[PDB]
Amino acid sequence: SNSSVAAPMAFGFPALAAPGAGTLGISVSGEALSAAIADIFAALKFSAWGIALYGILPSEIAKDDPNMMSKIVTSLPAETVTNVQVSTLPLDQATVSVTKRVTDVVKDTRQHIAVVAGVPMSVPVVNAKPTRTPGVFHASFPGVPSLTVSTVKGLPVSTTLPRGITEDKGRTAVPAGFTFGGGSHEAVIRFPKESGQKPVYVSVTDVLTPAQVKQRQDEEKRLQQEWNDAHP
Repeated sequence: SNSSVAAPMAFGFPALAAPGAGTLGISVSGEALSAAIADIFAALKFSAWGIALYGILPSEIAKDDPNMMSKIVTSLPAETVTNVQVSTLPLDQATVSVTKRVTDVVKDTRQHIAVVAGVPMSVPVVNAKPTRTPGVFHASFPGVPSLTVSTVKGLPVSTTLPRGITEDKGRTAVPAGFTFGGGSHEAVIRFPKESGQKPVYVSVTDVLTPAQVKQRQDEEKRLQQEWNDAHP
């Protein structure tokens, strides 16, 4: 009974979106990344480090999503995550190098959305295709079979966090660990040249249940111990 497309969030602020017949629908406006978010990102300066941005409380998310169908979606202007001119990459290239990613991390037996950087990394790059509805483009990328993006430039944007997602305080970077991104799927989405729309980076994260978080936390601990023990 929700609409087919979510209202637009300011870039860097997450929305909860659920699929309608397998398709997630999101929207983006045309305001720049807020200085606040840009500053947390600038603080991230041979292993990846990350700064937690939002905490996830699955039991709180369940109050508005009892069947746990919603994903956490965060979007950024693509220039925020890469300096590559993506429109000029070869037609057959599936990925693009990035300087940072917004993806999930598990620490202290809790899931968070963090910005991570520090080592060479890429994400899939795909083309959004035009549809029969003005301003709505359709994309498909690894882990997200169907996503529509509505380019609603001019509309106001929201920074209000939905129940179950909280703002993490602090800008201190911590090692990213071993399983970062385990619950996320990201891509840089390119729009038709005729549209005039600049590419957008989208990160879609699964809301992990307490059982899933514990499993990942246990995996993180084990991989860390193995790494520790395998040093000279």
